[PDB]
Amino acid sequence: MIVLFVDFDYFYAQVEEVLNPSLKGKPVVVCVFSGRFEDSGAVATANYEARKFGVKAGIPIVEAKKILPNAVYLPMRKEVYQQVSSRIMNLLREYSEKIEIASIDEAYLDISDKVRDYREAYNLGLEIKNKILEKEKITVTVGISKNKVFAKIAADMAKPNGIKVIDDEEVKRLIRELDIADVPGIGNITAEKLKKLGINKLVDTLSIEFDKLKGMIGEAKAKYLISLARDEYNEPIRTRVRKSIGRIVTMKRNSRNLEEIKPYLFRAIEESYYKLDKRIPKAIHVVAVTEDLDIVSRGRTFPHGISKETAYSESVKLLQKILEEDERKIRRIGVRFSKFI
DNA sequence: GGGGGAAGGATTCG
DNA sequence: TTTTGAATCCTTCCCCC
Ligand SMILES: [Ca+2]
Ligand SMILES: [Mg+2]
Ligand SMILES: [Mg+2]
Ligand SMILES: [Mg+2]
Ligand SMILES: [Mg+2]
Repeated sequence: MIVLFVDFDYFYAQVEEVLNPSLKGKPVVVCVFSGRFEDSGAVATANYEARKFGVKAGIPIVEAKKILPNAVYLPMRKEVYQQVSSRIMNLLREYSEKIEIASIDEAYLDISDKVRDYREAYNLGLEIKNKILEKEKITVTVGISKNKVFAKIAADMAKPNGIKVIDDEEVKRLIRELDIADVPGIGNITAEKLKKLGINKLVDTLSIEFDKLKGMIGEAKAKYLISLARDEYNEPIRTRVRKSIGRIVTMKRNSRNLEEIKPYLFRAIEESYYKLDKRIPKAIHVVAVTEDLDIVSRGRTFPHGISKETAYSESVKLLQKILEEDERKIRRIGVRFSKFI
């Protein structure tokens, strides 16, 4: 199996440079203004110029500005990015029927029927980079290898505007030298729990008792790692189907007065139904984020698809259930639909 | 014992 | 003034064979 991976570079920012070239070279930060107060909200992503000086995904727009008072600040235009993306993705489908769109900016291509070796792949990666650079003027990073994981790993080692290949040999190496927290799907909480066991590389998972690992990071993640450690990882590139759609919004002011929260819940639903677009959900969850930033949600499954009228009524019940079962005030309120027919 | 599914906190990645 | 927001992942609880 041969996997070619495409990761668009600093995507939201880049699309913004493409829409306004007079931005190339300058620091650009794509934000998500929450609305509570002047510049309240986080940073979605910034081009590399802005990353150098410490501005990056996650930090507050408030901090961001103290550091780069002149960097160009722009509101996240998700819609636009999503359309530009789809176009890019299509260009990809012209290189393999087996395509796994993973995110608005990542895609996996099983090209084990279009090349015979990594060289022929490399040349394909180059072809793909340039074809995307012409058509959409967007630079990307390619990662090629034996399975979706390492190909991604490859691409991280190269971005931006790069292209790398990890041969079955470098895999044996990485399995031995690569920091485990750098392995896809392994976040901070699991990275930590792994260092707390002395496990720092993929290999290390092989020298530990299984029921021990499983008890610390769960059965699924336990198996997932062991399988990589053994280079026994092969997972088909499959069409990924979104399994749930939702929306959650930050209220102007914390509260727990049912009638004050409703309007938001309802807008959250409307925006969610628009997004559902012909998909009929059989499950609804109302999600609340309390003042201390904790998350509390209550859902319910129906033996039939849910109409917008039903969502409205059921969501209020679930919201009440929340207020009853928790005393904290709500900061952000939202809804989530799933289990489509 | 375990199928199978419903719920809700947990974790990941932005 | 904090820390936006979207979606799956994991785990437990529960009914019934
Ligand atoms: Ca990217
Ligand atoms: Mg991404
Ligand atoms: Mg990590
Ligand atoms: Mg909690
Ligand atoms: Mg529970």
